[PDB]
Amino acid sequence: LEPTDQDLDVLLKNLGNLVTPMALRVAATLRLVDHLLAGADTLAGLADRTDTHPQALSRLVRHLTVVGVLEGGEKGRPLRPTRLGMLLADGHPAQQRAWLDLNGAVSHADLAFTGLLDVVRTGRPAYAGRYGRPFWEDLSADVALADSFDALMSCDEDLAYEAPADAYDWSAVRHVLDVGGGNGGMLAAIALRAPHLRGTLVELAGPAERARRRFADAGLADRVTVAEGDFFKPLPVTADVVLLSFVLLNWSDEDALTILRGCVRALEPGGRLLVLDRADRFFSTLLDLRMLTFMGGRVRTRDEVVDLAGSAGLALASERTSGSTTLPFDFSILEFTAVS
Ligand SMILES: Nc1ncnc2c1ncn2[C@@H]1O[C@H](CSCC[C@H](N)C(=O)O)[C@@H](O)[C@H]1O
Repeated sequence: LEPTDQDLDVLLKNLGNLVTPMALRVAATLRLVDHLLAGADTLAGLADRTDTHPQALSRLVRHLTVVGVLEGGEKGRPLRPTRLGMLLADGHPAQQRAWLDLNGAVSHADLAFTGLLDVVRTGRPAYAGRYGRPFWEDLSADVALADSFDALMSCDEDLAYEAPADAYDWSAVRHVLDVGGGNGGMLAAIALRAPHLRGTLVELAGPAERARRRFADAGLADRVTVAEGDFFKPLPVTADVVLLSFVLLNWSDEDALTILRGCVRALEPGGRLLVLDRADRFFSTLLDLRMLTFMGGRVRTRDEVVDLAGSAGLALASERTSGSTTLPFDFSILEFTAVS
């Protein structure tokens, strides 16, 4: 097979092109598109507004112009965003400015892709090697990263947990242990549907503080408590339901297995462990590699999660997938009992 001239062009400009995506990141971070729409239309205007090196900005703008993000500045026209480039305006619903924003979590973590060689060699995440602590520990301690990460997730939205909370009968459940519950979305939606239910959420310090507030706002502090803990350590209480809501997919087979054994150990006799989790080919492989490189996890099919659960000492007892309007993906509750 013989590479065409069009093949080499696509590899240089697109697939092998590391330079342009960093230019787009820098344009988002500097709010370049917003500053042009706000009246700026000369390189030195823009440089003035962004506290950047005029000459170096010119050179970044040159490149953004070639690649179709900006137009103008004919060297006499006014510098301006293209149709494409308006994706980096602040209010655009696709939020691409925030995705690419280097202050934000996703773009900041994307930089770790420079260590992808190591990630393919060892199967370990690159995030720590670049920033000094692993991804969730980093987010826990730095609120701007955690809130920028959350804002981009559809799970952050108001009614995001209503559907999964509706797909499961909570009426006889006494105590939910919500392992890695984040800011408490699922548990709050559970507690509201089941007034006698008690909850314990286990989190790092960052999300724990945000859950304390969600549970107070919701009139739930009396029966839903927040404990700072490490779900690699033994869990601080037992429960007739243990809940892992969008947690497993962040962890390697190895890690996800030590978490699950930790949950089984906390599971009261006869109790249930619930895992809530879950052109087109491109976006899943993109997410998959981010998941791998950011934190060492992966999107795991139903069967995979079931054998994984199997080696932690759990048998499947029911599955149930469904859609919501609000979630761009379908969700899925797997329900396990202890085999012993
Ligand atoms: N060692 C650890 N101990 C407790 N929580 C941890 C942890 N490592 C990561 N986490 C937490 O795991 C969560 C995963 S994402 C939030 C999941 C939440 N249950 C939801 O429904 O969306 C993060 O909030 C992160 O703080």
